[PDB]
Amino acid sequence: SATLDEFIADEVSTAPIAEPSIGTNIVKRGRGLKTAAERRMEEERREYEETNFVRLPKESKKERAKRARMEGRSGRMNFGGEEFRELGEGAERISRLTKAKSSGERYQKRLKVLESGRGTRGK
Amino acid sequence: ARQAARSHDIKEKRLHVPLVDRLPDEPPPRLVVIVGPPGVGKTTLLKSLVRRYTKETMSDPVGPITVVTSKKQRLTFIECPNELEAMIDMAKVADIVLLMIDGNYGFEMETMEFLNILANTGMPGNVFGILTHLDLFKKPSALKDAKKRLKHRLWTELYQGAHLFYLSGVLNGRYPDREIHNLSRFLSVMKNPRPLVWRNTHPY
Amino acid sequence: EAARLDSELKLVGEYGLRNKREVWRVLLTLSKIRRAARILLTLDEKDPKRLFEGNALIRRLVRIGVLDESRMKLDYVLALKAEDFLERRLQTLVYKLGLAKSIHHARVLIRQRHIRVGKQIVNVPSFMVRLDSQKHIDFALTSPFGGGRPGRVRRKKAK
Amino acid sequence: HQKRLSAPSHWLLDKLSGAYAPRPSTGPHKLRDCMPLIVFVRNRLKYALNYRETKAIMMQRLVKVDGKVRTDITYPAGFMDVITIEKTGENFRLIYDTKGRFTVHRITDEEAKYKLGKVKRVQLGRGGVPFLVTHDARTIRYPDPLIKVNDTVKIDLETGKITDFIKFDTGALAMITGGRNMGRVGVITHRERHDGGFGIVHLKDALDNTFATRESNVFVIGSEKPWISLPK
RNA sequence: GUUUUCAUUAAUCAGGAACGUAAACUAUU
RNA sequence: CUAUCAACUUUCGACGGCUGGGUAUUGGCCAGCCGUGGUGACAACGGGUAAGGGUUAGGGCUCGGAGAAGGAGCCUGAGAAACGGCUACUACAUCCAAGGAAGGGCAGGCGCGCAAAUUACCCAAUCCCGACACGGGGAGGUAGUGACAAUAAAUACUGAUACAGGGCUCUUUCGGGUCUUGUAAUUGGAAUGAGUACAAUUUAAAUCCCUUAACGAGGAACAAUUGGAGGGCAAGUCUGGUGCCAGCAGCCGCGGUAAUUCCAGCUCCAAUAGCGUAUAUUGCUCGUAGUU
Ligand SMILES: Nc1nc2c(ncn2[C@@H]2O[C@H](COP(=O)(O)OP(=O)(O)OP(=O)(O)O)[C@@H](O)[C@H]2O)c(=O)[nH]1
Ligand SMILES: [Mg+2]
Repeated sequence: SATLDEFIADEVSTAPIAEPSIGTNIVKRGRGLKTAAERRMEEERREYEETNFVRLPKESKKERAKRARMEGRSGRMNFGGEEFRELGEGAERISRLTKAKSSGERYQKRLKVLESGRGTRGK
Repeated sequence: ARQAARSHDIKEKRLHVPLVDRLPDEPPPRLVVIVGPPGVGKTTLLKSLVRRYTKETMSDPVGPITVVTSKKQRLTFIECPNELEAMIDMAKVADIVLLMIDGNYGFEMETMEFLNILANTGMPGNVFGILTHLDLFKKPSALKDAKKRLKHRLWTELYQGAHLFYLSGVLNGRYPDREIHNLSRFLSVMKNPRPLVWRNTHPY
Repeated sequence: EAARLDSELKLVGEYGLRNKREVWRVLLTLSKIRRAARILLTLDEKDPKRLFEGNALIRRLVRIGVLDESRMKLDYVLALKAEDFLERRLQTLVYKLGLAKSIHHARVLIRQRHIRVGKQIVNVPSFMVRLDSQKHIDFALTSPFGGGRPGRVRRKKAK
Repeated sequence: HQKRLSAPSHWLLDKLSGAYAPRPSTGPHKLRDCMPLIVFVRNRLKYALNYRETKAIMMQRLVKVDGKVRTDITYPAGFMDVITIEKTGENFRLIYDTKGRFTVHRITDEEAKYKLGKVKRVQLGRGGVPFLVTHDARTIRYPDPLIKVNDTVKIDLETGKITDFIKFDTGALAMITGGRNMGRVGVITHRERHDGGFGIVHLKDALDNTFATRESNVFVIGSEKPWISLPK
């Protein structure tokens, strides 16, 4: 339903979407680009940091290897600023959701014509 | 099938040339030599090794020093002085070698000279690189960079993946006892020496 | 084969990439996108799957600036090319905007940290500049072309 | 020493409280139905930051639960226990929400002076005197002779005296404290006996949604009479 | 051939049973 | 999962009821007394050993017997038949003044004579145990190595001048096509990041990250590799033979090592911080079971 949600937010719902400034979604001198999901995750992480203003340890080996095995097993790719997905269970979810939401005058005209005779017998 | 290929390649790595052993049941003390450039503290390493081994604070240890290290085998240490005559003699007679390197200063002609003399006469049983003067560093980035490039150059010198230990400070004028303890852990449990034909044909 | 060799060399020279490794990387991502478009064409028209997925894919390609805004059809998504991706690369974009005299001048500028994309400087030239981000490519504020210090050799000449 | 995820999901911890989570100590409330005092201070209220900070705050006589000073860090305070903090002079009460999570409410002294506790049971104690067991593990000697099981009592909290009582009644409004429909404030409309174990009540909301909860999970709050200030 | 009957009794072959001086140019059509 | 498991139990009572003992309590759990059972073709019993649940768009997440040298017995305690102790036997091992005394686990290295990831730091945060705010934690985090992969990309960018007239290509070759190409030429510009590094920050203390003053490019260097194809050579060497030819080749030549500046850095192809190599490879008829 991800493409569906982006479609509603981009071509349906009447509200502007918050676009960040151009030079702020660059991670490490252009090496990658923060997608919208990782951008929101970074913003949530920064809000936690300011909540009780305790510093966080920059990501450890366990969580780093976990997100590494998830990107190794996933079917996404970040070509530019936007994310591309494989064409499997997401498209199937689109299909399932769409099927599930699909589930007295002509007598007067005839009398006038009949009362009036022909004008041209047959040229 | 690939298990059979791996097993065959391991056995073809296992084979050698059948040389004569000639080692008696009461084996003589194996020769540990300490070789380095002048002013790197081979005498101090000898002091701290013999203190870890026999608990004696030698004030001026000279000549060969015999130590028992197992119930079966015993070693003896000889520091090489800074003369190439002693270097060639002890090089042709050695069995395990501690090659000292002066850390930040990098490699030295004494080290490379001894390595090539050793490999030309006869490659001994064990060679270990020990690397000192690591307190003389100001940035640990420079420290680990020097350690990595020295380990690589030493590997290319003798072989891929040799043992290279690092000795940081000079605490009591002796060495870090934990550092020399793991060093002695490596040079304690030993294997029979490499049976070179010259040592196994002549009595020395 | 000589055809693949001369083709990869033409791409390298006219857009002065470093190696056919970079060329094959662009070819790989082009092939993956083109395969996804092929599967969406295997589906039939007016199916919701093809409709939504193809509209999403065309919108991504437009919003990164490869596909032209005029043609928005999956046949042209098939007709997308590695020449178009390399035109979207950052190094060729510096050379085309005219901050550089040549493509290799653009490459060495991007290496030694003179241009910026928007607010932060950019150290890599394989950056895929989006169409919204294309207009904000200028010299950084710490570069001697943009301002800041007069620079190293100018310093040694002023001494 | 359970993990943060295996900790109950209705006293909330974010994705940064570490892999661990405290376990509640032994006390009046049950283990699953508890909010510990450190989690109430530094995770929900954030009046401190660290375990040592909460240790110091709880070590000086600064946090009072149900009218009594509580010393240790992980004293359980599960449900409808007033928490008076005098340096801010605030009183906090623990209710649930429609989703089924702990919700803290701010109250002054007039409504903070009393508690509302559900009666667990009633018997005769030693000496031939009737005594009354709440769900707060509070025992009241010499009660009103009409207060049966599954009644509710307004408690003075200063002398522990039985100030008032509310009766289990069809046509009364309630709050749910368990089951798959936990935390759905609505009116009791029907009772089903099913003699032989696990009697049921049928409880609809104020807005036409019927569901079946069990009497043990049912917690009578008041016919209309919301004697505690529910959050608006 | 019949102005004759029984109406699947059929087909195939593991196993098995009866019969017993040589070679040397080669559903139709 | 199975009938190449149809009988099983009463072979440690198998099913009862009564009576007690012991257990915290119920109980053939055990002791007496008597009764006759109980299970099974709806799959008992046996055999094989290959020993999941919940959280639902998804994956993720969470939860899941026997022993501490060997039998045997005992002890504390709310919770143990603790392996913590003792007691005797057995099997080991150590000290000694030979009268005596105490004791048993895990981690590491070799395991060919030839090999390759630390014997790192702290309870700083989450959590636990205590007379207890202060004591103690082998969970936990921090650090180091790595070309096994994977990711990004440095080793240079741009002018001016002088001079030379050829550079390249092909089907078709003593033959075609096309026109600006070079130079070990001469000078000019700028840019700098690897590195060096004052600090400040980070943190238990440090590093890394972010900041950051000052340095930091002319080739003879801040020194790109791995393979393949091909040309040119002597007062040299070797081999064949109806003179000079041909072939293999050629660090090796008369002298000369502080001497030589030589094809002065020979040319082309491919990958390029990666690449190469080996091997595996990719007589006839009837007739039963059986079959149609
Ligand atoms: N800080 C520091 N000092 C060292 C280190 N190693 C050696 N030294 C000093 O350098 C000196 C070197 O002395 P030795 O090691 O005895 O030299 P040697 O070759 O063994 O014996 P000599 O023939 O006298 O030179 C020692 O006296 C130390 O004081 C080191 O690792 N760190
Ligand atoms: Mg010496």
